[PDB]
Amino acid sequence: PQSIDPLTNLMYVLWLFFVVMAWNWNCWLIPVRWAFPYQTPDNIHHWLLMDYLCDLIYFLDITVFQTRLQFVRGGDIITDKKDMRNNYLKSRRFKMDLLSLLPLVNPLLRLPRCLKYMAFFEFNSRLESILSKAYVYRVIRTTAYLLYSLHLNSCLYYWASAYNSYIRCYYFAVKTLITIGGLPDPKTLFEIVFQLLNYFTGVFAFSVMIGQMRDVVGAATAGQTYYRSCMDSTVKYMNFYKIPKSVQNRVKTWYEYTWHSQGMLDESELMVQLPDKMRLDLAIDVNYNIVSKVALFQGCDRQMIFDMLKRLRSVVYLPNDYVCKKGEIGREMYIIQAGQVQVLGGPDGKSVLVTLKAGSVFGEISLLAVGGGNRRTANVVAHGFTNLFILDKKDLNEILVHYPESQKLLRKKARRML
Amino acid sequence: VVIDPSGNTYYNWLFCITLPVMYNWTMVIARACFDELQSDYLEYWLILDYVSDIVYLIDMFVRTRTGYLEQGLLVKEELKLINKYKSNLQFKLDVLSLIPTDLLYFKLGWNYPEIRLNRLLRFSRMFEFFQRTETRTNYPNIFRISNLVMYIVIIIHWNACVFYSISKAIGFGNDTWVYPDINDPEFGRLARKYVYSLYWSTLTLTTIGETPPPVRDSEYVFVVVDFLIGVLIFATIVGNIGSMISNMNAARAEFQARIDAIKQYMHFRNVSKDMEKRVIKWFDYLWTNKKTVDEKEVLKYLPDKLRAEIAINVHLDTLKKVRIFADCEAGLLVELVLKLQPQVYSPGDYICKKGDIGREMYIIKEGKLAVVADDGVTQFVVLSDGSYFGEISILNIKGSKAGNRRTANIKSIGYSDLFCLSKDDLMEALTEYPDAKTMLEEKGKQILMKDGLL
Amino acid sequence: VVIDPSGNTYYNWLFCITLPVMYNWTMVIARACFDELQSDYLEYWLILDYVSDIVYLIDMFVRTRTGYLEQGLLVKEELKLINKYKSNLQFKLDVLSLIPTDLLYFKLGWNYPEIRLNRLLRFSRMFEFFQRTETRTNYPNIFRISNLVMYIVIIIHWNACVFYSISKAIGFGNDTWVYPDINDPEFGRLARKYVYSLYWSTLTLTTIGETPPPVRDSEYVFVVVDFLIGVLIFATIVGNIGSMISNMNAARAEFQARIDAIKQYMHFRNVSKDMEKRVIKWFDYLWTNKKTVDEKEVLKYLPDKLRAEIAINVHLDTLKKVRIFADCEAGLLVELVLKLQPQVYSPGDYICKKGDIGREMYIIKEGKLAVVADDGVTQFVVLSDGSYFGEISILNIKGSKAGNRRTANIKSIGYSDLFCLSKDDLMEALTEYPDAKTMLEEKGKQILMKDGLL
Amino acid sequence: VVIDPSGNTYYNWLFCITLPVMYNWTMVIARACFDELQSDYLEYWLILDYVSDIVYLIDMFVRTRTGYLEQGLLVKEELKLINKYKSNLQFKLDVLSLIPTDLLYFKLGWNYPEIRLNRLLRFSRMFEFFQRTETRTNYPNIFRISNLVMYIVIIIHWNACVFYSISKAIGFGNDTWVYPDINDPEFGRLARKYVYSLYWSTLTLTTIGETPPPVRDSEYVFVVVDFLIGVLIFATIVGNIGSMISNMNAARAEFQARIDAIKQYMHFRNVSKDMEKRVIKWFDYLWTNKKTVDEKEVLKYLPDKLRAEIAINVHLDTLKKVRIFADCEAGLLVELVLKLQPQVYSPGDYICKKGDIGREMYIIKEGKLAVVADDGVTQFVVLSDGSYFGEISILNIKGSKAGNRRTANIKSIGYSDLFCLSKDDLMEALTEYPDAKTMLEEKGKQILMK
Ligand SMILES: COc1ccc([C@H]2Sc3ccccc3N(CCN(C)C)C(=O)[C@H]2OC(C)=O)cc1
Ligand SMILES: Nc1nc2c(ncn2[C@@H]2O[C@@H]3COP(=O)(O)O[C@H]3[C@H]2O)c(=O)[nH]1
Ligand SMILES: Nc1nc2c(ncn2[C@@H]2O[C@@H]3COP(=O)(O)O[C@H]3[C@H]2O)c(=O)[nH]1
Ligand SMILES: Nc1nc2c(ncn2[C@@H]2O[C@@H]3COP(=O)(O)O[C@H]3[C@H]2O)c(=O)[nH]1
Ligand SMILES: Nc1nc2c(ncn2[C@@H]2O[C@@H]3COP(=O)(O)O[C@H]3[C@H]2O)c(=O)[nH]1
Repeated sequence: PQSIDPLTNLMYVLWLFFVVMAWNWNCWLIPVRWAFPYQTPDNIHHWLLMDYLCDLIYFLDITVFQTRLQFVRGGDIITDKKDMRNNYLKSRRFKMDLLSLLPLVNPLLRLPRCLKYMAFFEFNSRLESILSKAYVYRVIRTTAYLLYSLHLNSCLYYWASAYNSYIRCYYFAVKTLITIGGLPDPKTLFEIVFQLLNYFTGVFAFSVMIGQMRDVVGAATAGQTYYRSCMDSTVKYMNFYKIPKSVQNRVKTWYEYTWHSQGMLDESELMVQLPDKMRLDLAIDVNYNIVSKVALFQGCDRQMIFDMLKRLRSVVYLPNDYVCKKGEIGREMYIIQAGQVQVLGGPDGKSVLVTLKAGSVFGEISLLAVGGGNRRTANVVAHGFTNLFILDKKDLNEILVHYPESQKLLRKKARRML
Repeated sequence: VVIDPSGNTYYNWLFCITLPVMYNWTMVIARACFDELQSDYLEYWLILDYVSDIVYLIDMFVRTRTGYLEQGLLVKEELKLINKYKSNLQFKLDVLSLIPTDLLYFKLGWNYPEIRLNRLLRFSRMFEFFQRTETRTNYPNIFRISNLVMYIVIIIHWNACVFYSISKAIGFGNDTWVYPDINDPEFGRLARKYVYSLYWSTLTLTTIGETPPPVRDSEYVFVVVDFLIGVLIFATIVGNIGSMISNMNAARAEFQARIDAIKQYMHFRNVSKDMEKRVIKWFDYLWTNKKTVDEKEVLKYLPDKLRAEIAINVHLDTLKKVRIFADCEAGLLVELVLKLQPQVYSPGDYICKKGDIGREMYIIKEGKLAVVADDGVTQFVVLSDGSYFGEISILNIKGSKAGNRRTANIKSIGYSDLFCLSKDDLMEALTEYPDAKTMLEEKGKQILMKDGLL
Repeated sequence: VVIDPSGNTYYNWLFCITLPVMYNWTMVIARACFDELQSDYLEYWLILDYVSDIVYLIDMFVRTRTGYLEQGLLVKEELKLINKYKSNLQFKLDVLSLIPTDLLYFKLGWNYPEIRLNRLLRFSRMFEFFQRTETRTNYPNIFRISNLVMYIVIIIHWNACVFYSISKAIGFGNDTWVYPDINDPEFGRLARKYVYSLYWSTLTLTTIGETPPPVRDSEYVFVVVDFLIGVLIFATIVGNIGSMISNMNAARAEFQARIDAIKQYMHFRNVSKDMEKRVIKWFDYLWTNKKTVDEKEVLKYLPDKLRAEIAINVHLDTLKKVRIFADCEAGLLVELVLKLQPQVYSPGDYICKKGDIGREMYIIKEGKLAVVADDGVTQFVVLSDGSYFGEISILNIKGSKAGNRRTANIKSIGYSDLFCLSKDDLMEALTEYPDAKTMLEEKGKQILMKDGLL
Repeated sequence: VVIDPSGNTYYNWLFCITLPVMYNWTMVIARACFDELQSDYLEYWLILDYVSDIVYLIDMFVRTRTGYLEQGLLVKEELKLINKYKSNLQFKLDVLSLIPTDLLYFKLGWNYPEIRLNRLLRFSRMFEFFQRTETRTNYPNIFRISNLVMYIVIIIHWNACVFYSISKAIGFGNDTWVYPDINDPEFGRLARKYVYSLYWSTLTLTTIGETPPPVRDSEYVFVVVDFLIGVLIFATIVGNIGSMISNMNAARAEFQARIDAIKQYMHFRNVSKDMEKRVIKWFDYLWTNKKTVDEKEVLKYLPDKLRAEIAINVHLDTLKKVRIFADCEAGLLVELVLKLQPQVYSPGDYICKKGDIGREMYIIKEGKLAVVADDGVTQFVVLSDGSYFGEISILNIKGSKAGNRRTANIKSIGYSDLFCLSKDDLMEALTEYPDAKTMLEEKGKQILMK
């Protein structure tokens, strides 16, 4: 990669994870070396070797990774070194990267090495975008923050103790996270100010833990709560008006099938939050092939097809549900997106004259009637649950007034057929 | 024979397999750690483990029997169901739960129940049952509290078992932190063992609780691990309960936000005090009778067939009693009944006055109305549920002496919940039935000629 | 004679029945567990119990006498109300609560006042009163937190009584965990007994590990169960307070989110800093003067009749002041009131200029306008409250000069709230009034030739 | 002169009146409970309380001089301001707060500071200052945390003073719960008394009683009440911090919720993988460059006047560059500015193809568009910021080879944000102007030959 893009091509995410591990080393292993005596002369070379490895990772990220990042200027992707280097230099990220490698035996000289926190936030955003159920990683990240707060408290307690032995100070830090009693009693105003500050910081960490857990629970169960509230409102409405249990059970069964299959309970309310180009290109990659397969819409303008694609509403039909009865008015074009549909024949119905699978279109001739001319010539039932994309005749009428040539051609088709 | 997942037999089997899964999850580690629990009740544990294994095999059989939906249709072919079950990770977990690992009792002694921990791999069936009955139960919050309580009980019990195991490994009575000597007359009892370990794990999963401090580094590491595990678990529990309280108070908060917004608007726009008393009384009526949400936002996700079915089952007997809609096609009745939108009128409200536009037909679903004079003191005739008016105002009748005008004053005697059908809604519903359009025109013609309004 | 459940008398009786219900729910278990509390004040407790039973009988009489909304009307038939009450779970709960168990004293002595625990079964009255209080008080959050605090106090009192009863069953002074020996002069006092039980219960529910450690298995079991109860209590308090805090600043958080969206839009679109300052000052004015509500969004939560009657109470008095609308149909004026759209203008803002399109007329409710020249600093006249302009620019007068064009420069001296009646809305409301339309055209043109135009 | 409540000087005076109010709400109770504190610095407290009452009186004068937006204007008549102040409960509170209770010092002695507890009735002014700070600072969450911490410290200090008062009423050294004997030189120091009381209060409220146990019944009652106060304090802190977390990440939660919804929609509808990656890439670009919420959604909360001034500032400078709209009247120009609506386009999206009907004119503001014919990779010409296309098709030119039809394919190499103006929105805006409609038709007609 002569110029890596920060969004995709997850090798950059792997390198940024390595930078995050280096920054986590510079965050965690610095106070435990400042307070606790694991920076002995016997193993000083290991600490210096790993610290210099982290510094090399920092310098490598500054030089050969952050410089060759594709960047958008005026909305255009820009992928040349002479502009990427200047764009990186102008950013605050390079300022923090330079400040995080200022060289100043004391590990507090490596205190600015923890100042590369923008790389951690970028890696957090990328790991959130990569994997579904990102609330698990949010829980892990908040837990890591609380462990780091307890680690800093443990190092501070060990440093103040002189004025394993690490897990003991950690136990004292967790025990005094929301408790001030474990700490020794204050005889001055200054000491009670720091004791109150310690208590408040620990309670802030604990309440961030609790609030992030509440946030994760609410976000992970927001859709379930919304679906349950909608179902309970519908059930309360049907119970208020004394709806019999057959229609209530049909409405319920529709609710569980729509929630388990679609997972949103309304696809149309999601589309209106998308850009119109998103809506159009999503309607193309779902129904354009099926709509363009029919011979009634062949030879028509592509924009008329595109406009009918936006107005195609997805409706779920329960098992053994009459999509259109014999003699019922015809004003819709049913496109079987999924499921089995049965056109019935024989004596008194109940015999499948023909069955149609997903991707077939029937009832389009009902789109061309004027003044309710078309009647459904055969009984049609839904074999099992089926998702049909439906276009109303009125919706076609609103579409056709914007395309006079297409409307005239479709009216010629209507005159030729019927 | 195929058991559908959305039925009740699948629910009963989910409970009947959850009971051995719960027994395993709460007793395998208990018998593994507390040796007297395993040893003293050996025969009972053997019988219960054999029962759990039999129910595990029957659940594996049910997994083959249960039918997934393919193209919205339930699969009843045996080979397809078996392949769908075996392709998933659940089959691997089920077959790993049923290794013949009870034969290690001969090779490890009767005091090693940790060999049966593979039966814990049926946790997914327990979670499936819990999430199925969370939606099924009438009280979701109460059962969610029950699940949270059961989860913390299981976690506290597991920490108690691990604490007893660590005290066994370190040595009983070796430190003031471990469980005391089991040669004591009062501390050697198995009931005292488990219950004191449960109390210790209760004190240790919360940092606030005071326990004898750890002595050596292993105890400190274990106590820190319990501290952070309890932080995670109890933060999750408090977040769950806070989310429940937010959910149960969300409707009240939305209603109170609407009420306060309307109060702020009336104070801002200097609305007269009697009118704001009327508005607040209306809102108290709405909250008292639990009518805060309108049916437009209730039946908004339902399909046209289901909204139509509810509309028939509410208004067909009322709408077919109308003279004009008597000899009408049922399809027009279905199309028209979807457009009946409700309006609720306070007592003393004038639905329509003489001199107003007739563009809506009002059907009294619930409530009593009255035809009153201009002063409104006297009542001409009372109307109850099942009645209708405005039938000729919406009908475009040419040459009417009193066209598009209310010929009487309608006053709401009480809180009347009545459904209006707009004139434009009916004319847009009549673009599909021109024969019914001229039929209704003829009906209005004879109605107006009966009363001489032409 | 009937009592309205939405009236203030019903709320007063809800308080008057909540007092004996609260008295029972606390003092029955208090006397049951503290025997010295029941024995010493037996003369007072019998009188208070008889008073509570009398209020229970009167509550039964009121619940027979209270009415419900059948067909929107309060039922005034005594037999119908009695059969409605009897065919309810509340009647069963009340009759179970009012079974005379005070005769059981004669079987068990005066030392057993838990025989009247059935009087606790009137909890529904207490819950209804505390649910009907928050919906009528001006401090919903303060009453909610006080109600939660009182519920926690009741649970702490109950757990204190349970702890004292457990200590009594085990024996006072047997070990450290229980209440100490009651033969002690200091700890044997009844007030000391209750307050140390309350202190122990608060240390057992609100926190953990600060009580004396348990000794026997039942005590550890009680401590673990109380820990579960207390962590549920703590999570309930945290969730209620968090929902309350989120609800108090829900409007502030939403307004700040809208401000931040506006600010990032103007940062991304790179508008002038003067426009940025004007937008920030506008939002500061909007928040400071309690104007943050969106009028359409607030009024869409009202019924059509109620929203129309709000608008009539707001706009009809000033729309009659309009010269062309001074003598018009009441329905026309009401419909034109319903079509009025609010706008708010900053000081120094130009509503219209000489040459702009005269599409809508403006009716001033709050604020003062200025008619200015081309420079904009010279003052011709000032339009005060209730004034109107552009009333002829929305009328399609044939052949008149300056058609749909503004003939003056209008600016806002301060903040002005103006409701604008558009030409399109006027034509839409006038499509059912041809005579009023042509009479409005007649009045407008007669105004025009009066001033020398057309 | 009338001071504007929205101005910075009103905030400055709010701070300078909050300082004596915060002084009275914290120090008066400490003087009342710690009698040694009152006796030691009586000379300091006399002048300090006198100047606090002076600032209270000046605040009352400012309340008579502060303006309110009557009828959309800041009224400056002094009589109306005085009547508005006196008709409010704030005047009653300020009068009760300025009762000269310091004149009662000659009767009950100098060891009773609790008589001037009426000075706490100016708490509404301090709360007003804090609620104005919450809507003014650039760190609302940090200020909310600091305000909550200050409230908790104030409650802790008040409870410490109440504990010292209870110890004084019972008697110092009477038992192990109360403050020890003040005759002890180590425990007789004023600083040591206040610090030990403060630490006892912190232990009792925050840790729910790590303090030595109560001995008397009143001590048990006080400790139980403090336990309830402390659990309410802890729940208030946790709930406030959770609400702060929700308020900070509500936008991210909504964006991730819509990403999850569209991902579930694409996975359920069998949307092709390339389209799915394009959608996620598009939403990541929207979140990264801070253009998430739609322009209509963002600006729909604004009034029509201020939104019009915003739109004119953004789009009118690029609209006069249009050949047909260069020499038109200003009213039609601003109407077309308000009528045009944004459209975002990902790379590889064709805005319009050849043979398509020209329903709307597109003007590019932030984009690098190209014109391609048939093949789609020809790149005949590249249009950068400030350009436009489709103006020929929207105009109903009398005689055209491609009647209301596009002439070439349009592609976007990168992400482009460009504003569309429909033909219907142009026709409705051109009904009010006959002369400008004729001028536009004539000017558009005379450009089709080249
Ligand atoms: C840091 O590790 C900790 C892990 C668990 C806790 C428990 S202890 C407890 C026990 C009973 C009732 C209430 C509590 N309290 C409040 C105690 N005081 C602060 C008022 C908590 O906070 C509990 O936590 C939860 C999230 O419910 C504490 C600390
Ligand atoms: N009558 C009939 N309809 C069929 C058959 N196969 C498919 N269909 C479709 O079923 C539809 C039922 O409604 P329509 O009569 O409008 O149109 C019909 C056709 O689109 C068939 O064999 N007979
Ligand atoms: N004028 C009149 N209307 C009545 C009477 N009884 C019922 N109504 C209905 O009240 C309705 C009011 O509106 P319309 O004038 O449209 O139609 C009226 C009739 O449908 C009556 O006795 N006189
Ligand atoms: N030019 C002018 N207009 C006034 C005066 N007083 C009121 N107006 C109104 O200001 C209005 C501005 O819009 P119009 O031109 O439609 O109509 C104008 C008049 O109705 C005045 O003294 N001079
Ligand atoms: N035909 C053509 N149009 C171009 C070219 N470059 C830019 N355009 C513009 O792209 C526009 C697309 O819509 P129109 O056909 O209305 O008008 C077209 C031209 O204004 C080009 O090279 N050939």
